[PDB]
Amino acid sequence: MNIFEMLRIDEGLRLKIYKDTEGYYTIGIGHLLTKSPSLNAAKNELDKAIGRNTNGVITKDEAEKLFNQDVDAAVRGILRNAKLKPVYDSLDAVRRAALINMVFQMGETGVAGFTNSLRMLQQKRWDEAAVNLAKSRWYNQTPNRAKRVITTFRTGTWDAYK
Ligand SMILES: [Cl-]
Ligand SMILES: [Cl-]
Repeated sequence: MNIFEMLRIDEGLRLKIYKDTEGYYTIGIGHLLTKSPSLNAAKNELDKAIGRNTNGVITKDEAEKLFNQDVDAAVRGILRNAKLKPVYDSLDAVRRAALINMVFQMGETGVAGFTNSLRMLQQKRWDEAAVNLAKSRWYNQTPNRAKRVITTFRTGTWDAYK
């Protein structure tokens, strides 16, 4: 198991514009297109991202390319963030994957808002961190996914994905 297989399980794959759990236009493997309500604004963002007139449909290769870019960007975002970097540096490999998953889903800013949890992770207080992470809109809105990630931070294993 690795970050790519883990995100692939959590995000699925869709080759046609779809709405995400928050109602926003997305495509591929969790690639957010826009927060705007406009499907036109989304097809415009899609063509811009792929570099062709897509008509709201992409191939598997294109989906995977957006995916590779998005993971790389998430990792680079963590490394450049003063709040996130030290947490990431402190973690083992499995748990680093869980932080990446969170950043991919909610963005750098979103995660950076889990101040108290981040402190507990840094301190390696796993059970406590798991409890605190659950007191969040994130957990209430996407409970199954959040439990998998939380279990990952709790145990330092891939059991939730097995
Ligand atoms: Cl892009
Ligand atoms: Cl869920």
